[PDB]
Amino acid sequence: SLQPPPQQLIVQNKTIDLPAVYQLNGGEEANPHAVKVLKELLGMLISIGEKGDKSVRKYSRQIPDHKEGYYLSVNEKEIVLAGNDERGTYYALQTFAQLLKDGKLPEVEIKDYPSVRYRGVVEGFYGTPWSHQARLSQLKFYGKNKMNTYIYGPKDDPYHSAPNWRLPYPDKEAAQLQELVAVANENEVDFVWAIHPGQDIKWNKEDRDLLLAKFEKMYQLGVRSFAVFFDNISGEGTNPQKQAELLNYIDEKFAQVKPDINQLVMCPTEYNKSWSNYLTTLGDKLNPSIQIMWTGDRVISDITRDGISWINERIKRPAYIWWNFPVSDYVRDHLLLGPVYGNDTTIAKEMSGFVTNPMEHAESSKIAIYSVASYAWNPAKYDTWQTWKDAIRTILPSAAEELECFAMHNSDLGPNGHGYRREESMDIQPAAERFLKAFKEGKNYDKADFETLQYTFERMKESADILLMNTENKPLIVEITPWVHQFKLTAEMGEEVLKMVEGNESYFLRKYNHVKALQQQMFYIDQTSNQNPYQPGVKTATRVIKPLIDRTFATVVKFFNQKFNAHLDATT
Ligand SMILES: [Ca+2]
Repeated sequence: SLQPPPQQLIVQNKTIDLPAVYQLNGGEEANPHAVKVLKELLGMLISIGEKGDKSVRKYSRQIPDHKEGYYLSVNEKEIVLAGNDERGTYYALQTFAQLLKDGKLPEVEIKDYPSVRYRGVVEGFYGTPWSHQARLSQLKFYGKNKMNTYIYGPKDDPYHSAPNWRLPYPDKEAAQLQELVAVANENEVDFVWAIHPGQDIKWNKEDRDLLLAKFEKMYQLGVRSFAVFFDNISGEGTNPQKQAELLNYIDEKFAQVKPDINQLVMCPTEYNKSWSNYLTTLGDKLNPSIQIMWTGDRVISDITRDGISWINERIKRPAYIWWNFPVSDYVRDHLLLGPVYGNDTTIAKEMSGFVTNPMEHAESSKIAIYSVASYAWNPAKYDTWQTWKDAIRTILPSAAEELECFAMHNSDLGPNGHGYRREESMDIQPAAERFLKAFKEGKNYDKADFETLQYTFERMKESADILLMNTENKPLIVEITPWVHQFKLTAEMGEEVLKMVEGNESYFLRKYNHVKALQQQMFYIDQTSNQNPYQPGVKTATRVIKPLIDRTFATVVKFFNQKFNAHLDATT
């Protein structure tokens, strides 16, 4: 099982023992980073290098003729880790490290190349920006998962947006960005520095030269990939040709002069189909090498063939997709740990790049980031649920099943203004529906469904109490602790309701008081944890579990009220 799935893979159904002694060749001309990654994993011959080096002269024919492609041959004879370019060798080494298990290697032959040219993440979400260490871990994760594009565009940074983009970075923040670029180059990831100079910027001669000066400064810091954002810029510079001429100018002056500029991206004022003459002029009057960002048919929507062919006509170039998942700046009381799906699996040629907008929690976003890194590399072989489970195991192997059980019930976004929903709590939904139908009409409940609900609530309690004390991935646990508390409380309330449907009178009253106390606990967590201006509080399992619990509670409470002339408060 390899991730992301390679294009062509041949397995010989036989294993090869570890070479205790080896004679590696080509280390002086291959990628030094891949050389270090290889030596950290360490007679038998091992050849490694980019196409054209003497070490891989024998295997230049088998190299895929695509950027970031590689050829990896492990057999009884020797080992070949050849790459189409310097980044392809690093990706080959990542796949090779995936192949190694307990010092044994399968006899395989792999030819690989990315399906989408640019793949990665953009840190454009509203809310608390990531820490420096979190960004370093994210860069290393991207490098391990064959992602190449990280767009540094945090909304709460004054030096890349209005009005301080003209200012140089302070020496300390400049050193921080320098170490970011250093780690990115160490793991072969394009640090795309974003800038958004809008705010009603009527064009002139000063501001453009200040843009060029800031670009030269960031180049002095080591940045080699840049992007200009007009994302709903309220500027009167929503004029199409003004933006087109500005981007053409910065390409004509800064890109052609500088030797190793990699990416040049721009985001139009209209980045979705619902917010629309503008994109046509943009695509006609822009340089061919510059990319144009896009988010889909809506502000937060999936990518369909009719949703991409409709735009690729206007911009006259392959789109640079910007998916808004699992970003939760519009519903941050919920967790979005559901699987990545909905995008068509056969539109790789219709887009230049695919970048995801993640949550304010990085380790929690790693699930969808892993899924996108697999899908953006090979949409034809993108297994949705298997990749989701593989991401869960990769992030927390010690508690893979527990994190799986938790994420299964934290997927839906709940009601919101964008109308974006996610499927959640599916495997138990038929049991919940059958049980609520059996008790809503006063009939007899199915026993198998009762045992299933017991098992689910017990497993929720177990998974919550296991996740609370995990230390293998501490940042993740620190991110999801309040939601795990609410999850455990929901499991306990459901367990007590399941004991309430099997009644004497005093036992029922005790369980009723217990359920009320648990609702108070939930309100306390809602009013204390995750306090933000827009969507404060903590919510979990709101798709199936919470409605089922509330409805069963109300049903049994009304039955008791009409059976004993009581007037219990069934409000939740
Ligand atoms: Ca070389």
